[PDB]
Amino acid sequence: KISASRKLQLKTLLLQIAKQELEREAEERRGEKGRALSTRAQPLELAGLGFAELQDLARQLHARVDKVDEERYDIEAKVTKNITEIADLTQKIFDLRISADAMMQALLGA
Amino acid sequence: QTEREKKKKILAERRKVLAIDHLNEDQLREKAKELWQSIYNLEAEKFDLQEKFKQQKYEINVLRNRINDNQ
Amino acid sequence: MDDIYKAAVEQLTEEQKNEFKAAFDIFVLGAEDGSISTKELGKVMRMLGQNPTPEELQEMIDEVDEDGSGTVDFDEFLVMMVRSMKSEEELSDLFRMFDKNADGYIDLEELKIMLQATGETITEDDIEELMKDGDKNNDGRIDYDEFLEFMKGVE
Ligand SMILES: [Ca+2]
Ligand SMILES: [Ca+2]
Ligand SMILES: [Ca+2]
Repeated sequence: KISASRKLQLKTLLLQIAKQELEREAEERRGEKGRALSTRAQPLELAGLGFAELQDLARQLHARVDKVDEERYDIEAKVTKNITEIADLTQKIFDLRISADAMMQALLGA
Repeated sequence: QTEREKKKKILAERRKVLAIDHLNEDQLREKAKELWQSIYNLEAEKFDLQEKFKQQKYEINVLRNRINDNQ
Repeated sequence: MDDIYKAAVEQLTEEQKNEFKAAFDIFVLGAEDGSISTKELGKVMRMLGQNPTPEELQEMIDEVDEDGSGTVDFDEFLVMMVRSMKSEEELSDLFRMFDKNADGYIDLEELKIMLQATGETITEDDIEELMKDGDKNNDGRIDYDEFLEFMKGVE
């Protein structure tokens, strides 16, 4: 129906917005990250706290570092079993499947 | 509690008294900022791992399709 | 792939179709029917480096010989000249961008949303045949494998 020169004209424009919606999704995640880290890692309110509540906050932070660190390890391990099986699927699906200038300069030259 | 729970509860309290209990209000303000930046860094690395997990399932699901469709 | 070459010839400025016509008529000096046999092609091959067998020379011809003459004329010569001049990791990420509903396939209306967000005035026949060229098994959708072979040759 339409020229073959058109069908490549439209593909070049698909991989141009699918490359624009790919990096717009990026800085829609950096904003999402900063927002989500202001809820989880709330900035500290250290002015006014006496020694008691200073030393109580420092202790509750000492116990949260160890809690957050394995909340991360348990998602760090899920993506480690997903990498291993991504390579399992990506493989088991593979087990089922002249020169221009060198020639124009020979016959011509300039 | 019992004793291996007692041992765990006691040693973890001993971990705080070793790093926090010899500090004054200024020396321990700095400790709180230091401990918070560690949390910001591990929560960021978790968020980055959380988003990769949402993506690996899509990749796994499409690989699940291609094996399902190519036999 | 194929129709990326055919599309390349239709975009050749007449500046380039004067270059190739000039060179092509140099190719076919001594040839009686004015076309490129293996006699003509082996000349230019020894002119630059190598010397293939008179069947390696008949494999470059039959690769673009679409009229069944065993020779190359000028219109076929242009296809020969564009052949002589992205990846799966790039395409997999862009595949996910067509697949808005995230089901693993690219159905019709997901193409149209993409097509209707491209800036061009998308006609129905455009939608009708980009779906026809991309989807080869005819299940009304472009899966992963079909999408790779559908962007083959698109920068
Ligand atoms: Ca021919
Ligand atoms: Ca879809
Ligand atoms: Ca299909």
